Amino acid sequence: KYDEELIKTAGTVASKGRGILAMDESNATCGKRLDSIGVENTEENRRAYRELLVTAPGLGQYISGAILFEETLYQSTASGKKFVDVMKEQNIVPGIKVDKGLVPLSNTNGESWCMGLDGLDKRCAEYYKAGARFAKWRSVVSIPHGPSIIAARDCAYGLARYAAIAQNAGLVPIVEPEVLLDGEHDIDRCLEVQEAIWAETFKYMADNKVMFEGILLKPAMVTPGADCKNKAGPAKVAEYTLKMLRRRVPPAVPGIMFLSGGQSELESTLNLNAMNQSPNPWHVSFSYARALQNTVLKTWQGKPENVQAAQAALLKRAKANSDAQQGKY
Amino acid sequence: KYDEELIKTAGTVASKGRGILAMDESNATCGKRLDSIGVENTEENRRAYRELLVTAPGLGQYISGAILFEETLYQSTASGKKFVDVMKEQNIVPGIKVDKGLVPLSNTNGESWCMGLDGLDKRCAEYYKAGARFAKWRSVVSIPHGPSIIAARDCAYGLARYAAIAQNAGLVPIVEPEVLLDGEHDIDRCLEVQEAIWAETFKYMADNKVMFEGILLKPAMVTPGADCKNKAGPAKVAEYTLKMLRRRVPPAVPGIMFLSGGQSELESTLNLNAMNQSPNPWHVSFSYARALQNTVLKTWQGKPENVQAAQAALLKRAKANSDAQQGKYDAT
Amino acid sequence: KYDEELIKTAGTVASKGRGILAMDESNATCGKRLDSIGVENTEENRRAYRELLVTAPGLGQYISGAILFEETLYQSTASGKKFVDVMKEQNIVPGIKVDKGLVPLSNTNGESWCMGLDGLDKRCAEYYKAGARFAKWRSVVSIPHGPSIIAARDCAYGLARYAAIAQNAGLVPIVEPEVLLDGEHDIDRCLEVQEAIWAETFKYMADNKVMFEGILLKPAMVTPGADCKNKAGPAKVAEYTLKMLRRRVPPAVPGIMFLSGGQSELESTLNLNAMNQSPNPWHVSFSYARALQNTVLKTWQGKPENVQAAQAALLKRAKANSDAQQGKYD
Amino acid sequence: GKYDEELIKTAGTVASKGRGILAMDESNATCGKRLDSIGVENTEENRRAYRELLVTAPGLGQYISGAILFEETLYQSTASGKKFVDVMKEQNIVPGIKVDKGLVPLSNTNGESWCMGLDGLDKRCAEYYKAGARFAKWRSVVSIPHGPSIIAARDCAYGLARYAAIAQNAGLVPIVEPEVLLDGEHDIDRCLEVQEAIWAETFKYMADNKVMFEGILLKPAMVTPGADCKNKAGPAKVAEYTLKMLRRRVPPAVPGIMFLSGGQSELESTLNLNAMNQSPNPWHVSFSYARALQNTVLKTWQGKPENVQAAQAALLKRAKANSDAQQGKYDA
Ligand SMILES: [Cl-]
Repeated sequence: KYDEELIKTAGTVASKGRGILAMDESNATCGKRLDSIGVENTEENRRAYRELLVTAPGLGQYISGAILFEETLYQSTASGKKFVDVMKEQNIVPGIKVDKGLVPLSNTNGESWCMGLDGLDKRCAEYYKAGARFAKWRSVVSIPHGPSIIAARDCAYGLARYAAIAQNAGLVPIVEPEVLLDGEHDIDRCLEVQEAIWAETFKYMADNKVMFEGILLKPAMVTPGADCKNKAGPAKVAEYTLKMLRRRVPPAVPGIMFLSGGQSELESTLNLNAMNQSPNPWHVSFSYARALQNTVLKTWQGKPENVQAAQAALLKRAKANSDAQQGKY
Repeated sequence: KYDEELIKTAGTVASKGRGILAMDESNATCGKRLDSIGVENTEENRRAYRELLVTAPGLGQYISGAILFEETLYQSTASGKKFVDVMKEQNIVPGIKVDKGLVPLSNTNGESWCMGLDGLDKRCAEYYKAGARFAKWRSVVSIPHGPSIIAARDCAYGLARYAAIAQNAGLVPIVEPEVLLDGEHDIDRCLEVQEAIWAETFKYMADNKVMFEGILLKPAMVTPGADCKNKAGPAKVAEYTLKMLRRRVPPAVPGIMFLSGGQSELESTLNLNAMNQSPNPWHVSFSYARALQNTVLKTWQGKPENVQAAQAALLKRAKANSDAQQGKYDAT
Repeated sequence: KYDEELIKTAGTVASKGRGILAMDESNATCGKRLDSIGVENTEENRRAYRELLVTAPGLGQYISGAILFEETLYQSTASGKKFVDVMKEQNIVPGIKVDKGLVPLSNTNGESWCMGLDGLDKRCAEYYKAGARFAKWRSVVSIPHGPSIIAARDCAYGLARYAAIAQNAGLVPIVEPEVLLDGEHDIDRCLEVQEAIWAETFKYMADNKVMFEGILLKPAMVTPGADCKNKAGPAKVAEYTLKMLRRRVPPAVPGIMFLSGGQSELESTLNLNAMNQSPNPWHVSFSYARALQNTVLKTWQGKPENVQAAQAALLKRAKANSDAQQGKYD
Repeated sequence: GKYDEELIKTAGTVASKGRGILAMDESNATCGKRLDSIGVENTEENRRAYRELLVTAPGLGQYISGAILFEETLYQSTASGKKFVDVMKEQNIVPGIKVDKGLVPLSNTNGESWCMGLDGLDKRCAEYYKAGARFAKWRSVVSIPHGPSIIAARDCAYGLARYAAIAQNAGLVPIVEPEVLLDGEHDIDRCLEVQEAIWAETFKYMADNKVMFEGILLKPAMVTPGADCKNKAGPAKVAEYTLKMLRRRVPPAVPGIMFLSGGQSELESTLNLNAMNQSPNPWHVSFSYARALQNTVLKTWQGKPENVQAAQAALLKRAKANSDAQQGKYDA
């Protein structure tokens, strides 16, 4: 039923030279991010900071969509313009986070699972009425923990169950099984684990009859572990990540937007840039949170007189990644 | 952390000549029961009924556990002593339904899945503090619908997830993948579907490292469909059901407490009785709702003068199924 | 060790404007072919007929590989030089059928499974010594039987086992889970069963660490059932087939060479040509047996005087399908 | 024609109280090594004479219910001319046959094996049935030092379950042997975990394949520490761990469980089995030994015809000891 709509949303978000701005922090997380610049965590300050982001001048050139938190999806500018309505003209599609976060998985050794399927069909339905057109759900696997068979299983199984519920409510599911950076593992181990979790996630989605034309992928890049002494330059990170994707994603999938996951901003930019010297079977873009935002918070410093310079910092980094999306950096 | 208590609780519930009184009706559903006897669905009427059940004078000889609704777990008698404190003085284990019900499963043709995992760890911890010691979670499969691959998968997967979450919270999980009566299927088709869903549920439970010595099962018996041509008496249903169990339940599982699911009060007792003519590798007993308490509602009729006769009817139907648990049922 | 050469071979076989000629008939099956044109099934008439195919003068222009039977891989021309050397001179890669055929699967109601894993590692190692560079293994699923869970499972499980064995022996595996035409099923049901069996096959192949850059696919096209009323033009088989391939095959797979399987010598060309109107993420071509061989059989009639006209009949229908690989066919 | 009733009868005959299986299915190469150990030439006649010695031991049938034969021995006769199958029929011993084709490196694993044999297995078992065989054997393995890997464990479970359905359809009761190897330093807990997983997997695939559990036999390794583990395990602990594993994974429909020795002394093999039979079990827990029954026979025979009766006495002494251990009455 939503088939035409889902394919349309996915194509808009998977546009050339455009990526996603992730802004779906919890009220508490946005609070910890606001006190880094000494700003009190009120609903007005969160609303003001979110308005600052969505009204940045030329965002729509480099940002095709924005992942909002539930509170922000209903908020408006001080002018009175609904936030989703401001995004619509910069041709930025409104998305929202729908998972309920990570919880200890029983009978593992410190591994996590992502909850949120209870009531998810109703919640996604209301988010669709409110203007949201794609969803986001993040689950993780830990190489230092294996991952175990059952932890990798629930990450992939939960995602495929979520992808079907999201599409049936009119929301393009973003499928994020994040292979975490934790550990000393080399790039070959992360390639192995990425190939396994994607093969497993895609198998369950096929089982659930998810329409691949109407989904987007948010993977981590194939990189060595955070504590691995053997590092990897942008050329290697590009070669290892592209072969992984070519081995696991069918061409029916329109877009693939990487997470930063603890890289630089420049590393996140060079690595993406090194992947777009050639054509790709799908749109290989970006979907960053801190990588696009940390420049803005410390430039803004809560002072309304620094708003324009902060919104300018947002565009400098959003354009730098759009330059990378086309290899023009 | 709770391993030995789970084993101790499972052995008290799956004890000789005892079974479970399923009392976990919704506020809405318990209202339907009360309307069937012309009693208005108020909180005091529901509380009065639940007090009538758990305060029946001799229930501890035949009932080993009672599945409570979340509201009932915290209620007390009119005299002011707690239900769970009533049950323990009769060596009845308080249990709690912890699932959040059935919901259409996306991209199937009318099939449902059972939700409730979100926050389940915290709810079971609170139910444990309140004195509950076992839990219940009901998922279903429909033979008219197949069931489909992904529907049976989620029935087994969700139950195995729930079983691990409950054991880590200290609640013995009752595992209920009910194969529904609906359809025209014969008893061979029901046995085939039962064997598949139990093989899938036990594989996932093994994967999740569930401790089989601390679980209880609540299957449907192996019967022909509700709308099936040929029918099966107590001896054939006992034969088909025991075959299913012998082929799929490992001996470490201490107890198997069946649901009635749409048979008469008498049929439920006779089927259970026919399964206990010879010893079994596990305790084969009952977990009955509409069977055990149907006669209590009609004897009560909401009238305080009928309280004692309604409790006597409960003990009589409880004593029948306890006799059936030992293959000693005398229907005279 | 064979990683680099497997990638080269898969690219050579997946060249553009080229497909594979399947000539892997058993001695008994090929004898059935010669009896239909009144020819006696001896080893020399089989060798003579296979020489007629391998020695067609232009062949190596529309044909990149040829699937051989185990006997033909070792026999030479009348001159005395090995058939495998003719193929290399024509830039055609020698292939080899490596399965041991279909057998009833236990506890199914009439479903089959494909034998061959026993000794396969040693069998492929010697075929590589004999100059073969790719392999073929055909398993089936039957919509009229479901297919059942365990029947589809073994089809995908065996193919993924074989693919890993063939690669470690140096042969590019051709992966052929054939969804049979049998039954009255429509195109949507064939679409559903095709998507399932390929999801299962690729999952197992991923578990087995099969290198997707060095494999080839031989699927059945997405069509209604042989006994189904609603037909399908080249336009809609093309869009049903390509959407299923795009929903299941990862871009790393170099080539997809289809089987004709009882369509028509005409229809096989129209369908393939319709799938090459636009660029594809992989080389979508043809792997045909009778659609290239049958008019060769009936023109040769076993008489040596018609060798030239029968070899010409081979090339004429080869180019018809090669032009279909380019979307440029009359 | 359907063998369901004969399969059940065979399985119950082979899994009979006080009896176990003599495994004597060594290949010509392997039995040659055995004959060399006592310094005897590996001729076809010496293999036939050693096999005659074992099968013809007087009264062996009181302790041995079945004998796994190699393909060659299944068709051989005594020197006087009586077929070995007829000797075993007079001895009340069921003939069985090894049907797998040995271990082979599994592709893309780091040094792991799989067991081949499915090709032609249906015809082979059909011919073995006509020759008198009534049960079959298939040995697959998993390495703990290698994990085992997911695909190595999968093929072991998957091939066994496929072989079990083929065998039953041909009239042979399948002995299901996924051996967890002794290799490594792993402790008994790691063995337990790997045993539990491979049996959960093997039983799932078999349930999928509609294998009839009433007509199969199991041949597991015991649950013991690895060969190089520094923490050991006496008979009581081996029994506790092994029976827990079986209770948690083997459905009661399975009639018999016949352990391999796989690297234990004769005495510890007997004491381990004896410790598992101090109380009743839901299935017959017995033995399926090769070297633990044969090594003293070869060492006593020495190839010399004058030592035949002393070698047969040696076989009977060991078979009786394990038959006693099966009843728990070895020490007493
Ligand atoms: Cl260890």
